[PDB]
Amino acid sequence: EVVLVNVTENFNWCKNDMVEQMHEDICSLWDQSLKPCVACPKVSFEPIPIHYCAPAGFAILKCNNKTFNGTGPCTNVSTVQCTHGIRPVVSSQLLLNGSLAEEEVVIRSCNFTDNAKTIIVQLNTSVEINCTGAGHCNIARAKWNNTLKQIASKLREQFGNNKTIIFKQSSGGDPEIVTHWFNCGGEFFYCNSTQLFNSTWFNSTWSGSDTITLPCRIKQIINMWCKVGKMMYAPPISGQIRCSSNITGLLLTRDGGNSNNESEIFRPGGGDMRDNWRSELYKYKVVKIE
Amino acid sequence: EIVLTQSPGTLSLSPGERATFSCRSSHSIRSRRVAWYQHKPGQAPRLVIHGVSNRASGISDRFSGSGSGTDFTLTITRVEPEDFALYYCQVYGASSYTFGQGTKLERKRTVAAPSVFIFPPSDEQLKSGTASVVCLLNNFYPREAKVQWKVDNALQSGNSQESVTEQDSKDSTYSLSSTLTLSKADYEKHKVYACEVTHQGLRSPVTKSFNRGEC
Amino acid sequence: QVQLVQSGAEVKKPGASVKVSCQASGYRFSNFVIHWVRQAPGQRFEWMGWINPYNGNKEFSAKFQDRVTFTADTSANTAYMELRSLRSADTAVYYCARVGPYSWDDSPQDNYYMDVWGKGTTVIVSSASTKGPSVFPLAPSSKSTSGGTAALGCLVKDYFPEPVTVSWNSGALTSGVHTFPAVLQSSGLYSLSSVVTVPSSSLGTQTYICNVNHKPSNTKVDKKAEPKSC
Ligand SMILES: *[C@@H]1O[C@H](CO)[C@@H](O)[C@H](O)[C@H]1NC(C)=O
Ligand SMILES: *[C@@H]1O[C@H](CO)[C@@H](O)[C@H](O)[C@H]1NC(C)=O
Ligand SMILES: *[C@@H]1O[C@H](CO)[C@@H](O)[C@H](O)[C@H]1NC(C)=O
Ligand SMILES: *[C@@H]1O[C@H](CO)[C@@H](O)[C@H](O)[C@H]1NC(C)=O
Ligand SMILES: *[C@@H]1O[C@H](CO)[C@@H](O)[C@H](O)[C@H]1NC(C)=O
Ligand SMILES: *[C@@H]1O[C@H](CO)[C@@H](O)[C@H](O)[C@H]1NC(C)=O
Ligand SMILES: *[C@@H]1O[C@H](CO)[C@@H](O)[C@H](O)[C@H]1NC(C)=O
Ligand SMILES: *[C@@H]1O[C@H](CO)[C@@H](O)[C@H](O)[C@H]1NC(C)=O
Ligand SMILES: *[C@@H]1O[C@H](CO)[C@@H](O)[C@H](O)[C@H]1NC(C)=O
Ligand SMILES: *[C@@H]1O[C@H](CO)[C@@H](O)[C@H](O)[C@H]1NC(C)=O
Ligand SMILES: *[C@@H]1O[C@H](CO)[C@@H](O)[C@H](O)[C@H]1NC(C)=O
Ligand SMILES: *[C@@H]1O[C@H](CO)[C@@H](O)[C@H](O)[C@H]1NC(C)=O
Ligand SMILES: *[C@@H]1O[C@H](CO)[C@@H](O)[C@H](O)[C@H]1NC(C)=O
Repeated sequence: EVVLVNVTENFNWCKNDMVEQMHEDICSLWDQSLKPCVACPKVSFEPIPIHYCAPAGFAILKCNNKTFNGTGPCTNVSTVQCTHGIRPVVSSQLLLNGSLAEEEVVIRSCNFTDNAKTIIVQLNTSVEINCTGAGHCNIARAKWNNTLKQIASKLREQFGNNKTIIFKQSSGGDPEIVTHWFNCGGEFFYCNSTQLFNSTWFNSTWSGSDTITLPCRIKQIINMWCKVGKMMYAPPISGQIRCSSNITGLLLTRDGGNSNNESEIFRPGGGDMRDNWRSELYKYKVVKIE
Repeated sequence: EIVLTQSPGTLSLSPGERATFSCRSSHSIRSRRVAWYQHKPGQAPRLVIHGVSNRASGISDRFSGSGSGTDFTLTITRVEPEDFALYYCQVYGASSYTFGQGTKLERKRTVAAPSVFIFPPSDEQLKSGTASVVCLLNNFYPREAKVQWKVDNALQSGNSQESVTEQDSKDSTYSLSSTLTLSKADYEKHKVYACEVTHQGLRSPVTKSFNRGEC
Repeated sequence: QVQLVQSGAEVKKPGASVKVSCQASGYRFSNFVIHWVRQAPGQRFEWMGWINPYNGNKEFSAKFQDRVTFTADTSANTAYMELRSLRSADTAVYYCARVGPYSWDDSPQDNYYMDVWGKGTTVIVSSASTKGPSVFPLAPSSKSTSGGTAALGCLVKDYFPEPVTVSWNSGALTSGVHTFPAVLQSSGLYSLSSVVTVPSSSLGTQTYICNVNHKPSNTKVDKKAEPKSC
């Protein structure tokens, strides 16, 4: 668990995708909660933070270089047996309660030129998102506005300084993809994120109200199928559950059909469900005991 | 499990006429998850209607879907030549996926009797020890026709097959072949080979025949 | 434009397995569920199951759950359907289709209709091996005459698998031609006929030749059709 330098090691979060070795059944990501419910559900479930522990004969190398795109060489390395817990366990579009970037807003991808790969954004200034039982999440418009301005600025830096950066709503065949879908404990929020992703930046005139209110549907997990990976839901007729997180980053995919050579279009969400996991796993690499 | 039954089996209309397709469900479809598809031969099926009444993208406003519970309808205000095709209803979602048997929208025209021709087995085929006799019904309407083989006045069974063309795009007629297949041995021991056809355009069954090894 | 491109036709022995691929373009492949549906000769469309490229989740028809595997490769924008323990009744056109777009106002799966279909891929299950056809004349006469016009043709018998093509006089004759869909004989082999109606007055001045091509067996045959020397 200790850390020392003077030994360089090569990393590549792409070739060594380590969520690719975290494929255990859904019924083991949840344990039955014994929380004295003393209105109540018969059985309740709690999520266990997502993490990876190195099996015997193997160790996990952790790159401690703060600003690190995930690939290339790494000087400051350390040895651990487990990666750091990821919470929340699902998060489709926004990334909450993650680690903030040092001084700079950082974006990364396995291949920026390949629109198939997810773009993972890491902010340096957290944006609060307060959600309630009444079925809505709130985000300060001024703070989100500045966030997009900083993100669009980095995206330009990656795709060319004279590119107009356009944010559009998700496109997909399920609410888990289309909405910002995340869990705060055993309560799952499906939030309409159209309002967060409906702007264009730096076209010809770019150099609403007080708060952005996202409508959200809330479901409570009450069971699941183990060999199928299917969750089972019920309305939270339990009452009003509150949840406040920090937006610390986000997932984007870039459009491949865009006929405008002067713009790039980005939509919220990744190309894979476990992309939220990947946003937190770029500094690790599994190796054999030396 | 949900069984969908469409009617009519075949809808025969001229361009400009209204079309009404019925889909009946054994179960009340509370979800309103009913779709209609158009399918033309050799082409990908195409979504026409979803959610009972939602016109799919690119679909002409001549199409509309309605109904509820057990009975669903696809209607075309005024049929156009490109509408001629098969139409299927389906239920979808929640583990319930099931299709109707389809309705054919074909083009109406005046009744046309088939021209019947019979073909003796070629003596080149006879050498290989087999004898196929071919009967041809050429350019008729409607598609409904009955073809029976009789050898020395005996009704043949389980030794013939038939095939029908798609509706001709120019005269809107059909053509049909029926092939009677016998062994050289069974062929020799008979002389009169007749093809007997019945059609709506004929006021009586029509026979085409030949005497074996003679002309 | 949204498009699904499917792999080519397949011929298989009973007991074998077949893998059909379905490649997407014009949209984000991983973001939409893909259905698999078949239609056998004379049968209704049958839903086999779906796969979700985004999370790997799948659903199966109870009829096929034991014999079918759905898979996806997001890096290749391709979904795959494999069906094992094949039987003659599995002979069908197999179609992939994308679900429609989901919207906030929808209930989950309101969009699980078949929004965009592939053109399908023919899978033939049969114990028959490749077999080139015999081509026999269908001779004109007074028995295939309709006053001014006569009928003649070619019987293309006992071939496997589909397809054969038939032309006449090397393409010089197209009007009046009817080439019938193949019939699957009980022997497991195919047969079709091609016929053409012509003026009876040209049966002595005009040569008629049907050109039969059967690629699967590399068979090419030109058969002259002639009024049976009578
Ligand atoms: C290397 O990792 C250590 C872990 O304690 C961290 O404190 C440090 O910032 C890294 N090295 C330096 C000197 O930046
Ligand atoms: C990521 O690391 C690679 C390997 O050194 C480097 O070549 C590349 O410039 C880095 N990407 C950026 C610009 O962060
Ligand atoms: C979010 O950030 C605020 C201040 O930046 C902090 O008080 C709060 O604890 C953060 N929430 C976390 C750590 O998820
Ligand atoms: C945070 O990062 C952004 C963009 O990388 C930059 O504009 C800003 O000055 C940084 N510092 C703050 C405000 O924390
Ligand atoms: C990045 O993607 C582009 C376009 O898809 C491709 O040409 C290039 O090879 C990729 N870079 C890699 C995989 O090194
Ligand atoms: C979210 O709640 C926090 C208290 O933790 C509060 O400081 C902040 O004003 C709220 N943010 C919004 C945008 O409502
Ligand atoms: C968001 O930023 C843009 C560009 O700075 C500006 O046009 C707009 O007024 C801002 N909206 C606010 C302040 O909510
Ligand atoms: C226009 O685009 C170029 C990239 O070729 C960029 O370097 C430049 O900053 C943009 N505008 C100006 C000031 O020329
Ligand atoms: C984020 O952290 C806060 C405080 O630790 C917690 O209340 C909240 O449940 C977390 N958010 C999610 C989505 O789990
Ligand atoms: C999308 O953004 C535009 C402003 O550019 C606004 O007029 C429109 O109503 C927005 N739609 C939303 C937020 O749903
Ligand atoms: C940027 O402004 C131009 C007009 O100068 C406008 O046509 C365009 O729609 C705006 N944004 C986009 C979507 O590029
Ligand atoms: C459009 O994009 C193409 C890249 O395929 C580029 O070569 C071309 O210069 C662009 N057109 C202009 C002039 O903006
Ligand atoms: C809800 O999302 C839909 C599409 O998914 C969008 O059209 C709508 O404007 C969003 N509504 C709000 C209030 O953001």
